[PDB]
Amino acid sequence: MEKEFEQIDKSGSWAAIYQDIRHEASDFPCRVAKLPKNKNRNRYRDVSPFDHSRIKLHQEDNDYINASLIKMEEAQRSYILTQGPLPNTCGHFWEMVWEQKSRGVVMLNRVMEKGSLKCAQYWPQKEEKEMIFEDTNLKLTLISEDIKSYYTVRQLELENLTTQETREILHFHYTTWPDFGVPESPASFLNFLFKVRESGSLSGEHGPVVVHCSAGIGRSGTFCLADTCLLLMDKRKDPSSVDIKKVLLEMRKFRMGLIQTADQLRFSYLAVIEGAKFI
Ligand SMILES: [Cl-]
Ligand SMILES: [Cl-]
Ligand SMILES: [Cl-]
Ligand SMILES: [Cl-]
Repeated sequence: MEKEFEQIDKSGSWAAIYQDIRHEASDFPCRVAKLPKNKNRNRYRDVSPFDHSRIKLHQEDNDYINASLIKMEEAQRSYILTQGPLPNTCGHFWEMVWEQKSRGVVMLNRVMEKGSLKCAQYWPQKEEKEMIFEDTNLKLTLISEDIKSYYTVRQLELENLTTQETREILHFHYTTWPDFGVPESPASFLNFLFKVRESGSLSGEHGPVVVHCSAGIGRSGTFCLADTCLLLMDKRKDPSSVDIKKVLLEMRKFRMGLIQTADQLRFSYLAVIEGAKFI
């Protein structure tokens, strides 16, 4: 892989490899996402979950949320990739976390970037100002947060107000992705991924981790792609048999558009190459 990377870099053919992925990517129907009644549940009209892999909400109301289950069979990991919640879908977002039994939420954007809103403020910033989602009957309380220079980990308490059951949700927030482009070095991003892993949030004991950025396909795709490739490299007898392009095309059977630019593709390669050396 590190030779294929150096050759793609020497040849300058990241854009070509990336356009090949786009051309080969699966196309499945997104009928439900495009229903008129779901217009205000989609942050971007061009980014929709496929019907076959969308997450369905369970309460007696519209079951639609812009979220997809990515189930990587060989790597034996699942992820939920979703858009940054909208002001009217934060209750649905936490309903999904509850119903899918997720332990961790991975956020790869700041709520505002370059002075534009990428995502609703869907968790409480102050302990004493908890959030109640009256539509889905959930309460969300900030218990503590561990703010580091490049990411923050928050301990949130999510309470189902119907049953009074509570769960601890870990919010892993990568706060330093650049305004433009991708990180120059994958070190921070890998350290962040390894902290999510260390938490147990990605274990099969829990529901799938919920990963989002603004549309839930670009930075989020890099996170899940890197994580899955690194899993495959540990499992296979020949770890250089792991073909990142093939893994990405497999992930794109579950959600469209994962990895949004040739720079993100190169970054994913770089993260996998560097992450494998660490492990
Ligand atoms: Cl933020
Ligand atoms: Cl792991
Ligand atoms: Cl492969
Ligand atoms: Cl695309």
